[PDB]
Amino acid sequence: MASRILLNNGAKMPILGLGTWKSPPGQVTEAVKVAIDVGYRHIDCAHVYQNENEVGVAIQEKLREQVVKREELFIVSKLWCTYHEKGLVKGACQKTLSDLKLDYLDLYLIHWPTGFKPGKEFFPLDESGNVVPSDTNILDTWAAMEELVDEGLVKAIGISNFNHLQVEMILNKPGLKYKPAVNQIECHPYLTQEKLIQYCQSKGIVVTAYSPLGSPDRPWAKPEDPSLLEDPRIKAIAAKHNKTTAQVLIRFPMQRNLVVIPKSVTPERIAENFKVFDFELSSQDMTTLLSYNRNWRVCGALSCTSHKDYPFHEEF
Ligand SMILES: NC(=O)c1ccc[n+]([C@@H]2O[C@H](COP(=O)([O-])OP(=O)(O)OC[C@H]3O[C@@H](n4cnc5c(N)ncnc54)[C@H](OP(=O)(O)O)[C@@H]3O)[C@@H](O)[C@H]2O)c1
Ligand SMILES: O=C(O)COc1cc(F)ccc1C(=O)NCc1cccc([N+](=O)[O-])c1
Repeated sequence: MASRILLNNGAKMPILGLGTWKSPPGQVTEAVKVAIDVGYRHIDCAHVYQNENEVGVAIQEKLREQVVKREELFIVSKLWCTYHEKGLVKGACQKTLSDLKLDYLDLYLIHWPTGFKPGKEFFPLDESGNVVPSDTNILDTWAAMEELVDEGLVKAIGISNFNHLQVEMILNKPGLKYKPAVNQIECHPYLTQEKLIQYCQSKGIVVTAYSPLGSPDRPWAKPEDPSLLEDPRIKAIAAKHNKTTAQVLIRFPMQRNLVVIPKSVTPERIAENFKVFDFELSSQDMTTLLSYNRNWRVCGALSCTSHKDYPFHEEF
């Protein structure tokens, strides 16, 4: 299968990237170095993950070693919720660029549609635990993102965790200058996202699937929770193909024309997870995996469920 997908900005994006949320700062430099050594050319980052400096050490070392040229890498980061303000977006992007050791990002995403009060705290709370919103709307934040393209800081801009009405708001923005290139959303066999994926793809927006293994290391996991990697039905499909369960879970979104960003800090798994370009799931396999949908969403925040732009009240 082709390794890159053409974006609506004219650039090509590798369909497999390395995730970095929860990758400890003392392990992520080696993880990214290993990833680049074994073929990864796309790294998914974010300021809120608090490890961009260490990711950047790895990127810079592989560039210095001439393992890879900058033009061959596709580095993604995301604008955190406390920076949705016109006057804060550029500095937030610049801090990410500084930490990553880069002079541009290939893609910069609005991390969540919800803006929060600026300040040191990533989740500013009122005394009852509700997040404190910003009044800056998604359209003004989008205009600020467009300026980053025009200033050369980023090659492409996009969105993440936007529901279809929020995507539509951007697409209908008066004076829209650059369409979102990507919507990065949670997607795996227990949350298959058909409706939102078809909407985005019909608009030429590429979808990136996050938490493709179900984020079993998410901090709020419970022992009784569903487990994709341990689902016997998925293990059976993997065994039939002589592949691991993780490899099936990564190949699945690829065959839906999605980009996918599995996270690992384990060198053997980083290498294994990349070995997904030499087998094909049948259309029966694909439809069978889709059938496991249970609308089981692992990534959200209770503190945000009354924010006016909370994305998950809408069906999709
Ligand atoms: N835009 C957003 O709002 C958003 C939200 C969530 C995630 N994301 C992005 O998407 C990335 C991936 O999602 P995620 O981190 O939530 O979870 P994930 O990639 O679904 O799962 C990561 C977990 O799977 C384990 N794992 C990886 N490969 C494995 C294999 N071959 N066999 C067994 N276990 C394996 C990892 O263990 P080890 O690391 O210990 O090997 C880790 O515990 C994130 O890191 C982040 O970059 C974005
Ligand atoms: O947001 C991600 O990429 C993954 O999850 C997190 C990563 C972090 F480093 C810190 C926090 C989260 C997290 O709680 N993310 C969830 C989240 C964030 C913002 C808004 C909402 N919302 O429902 O509107 C949900």
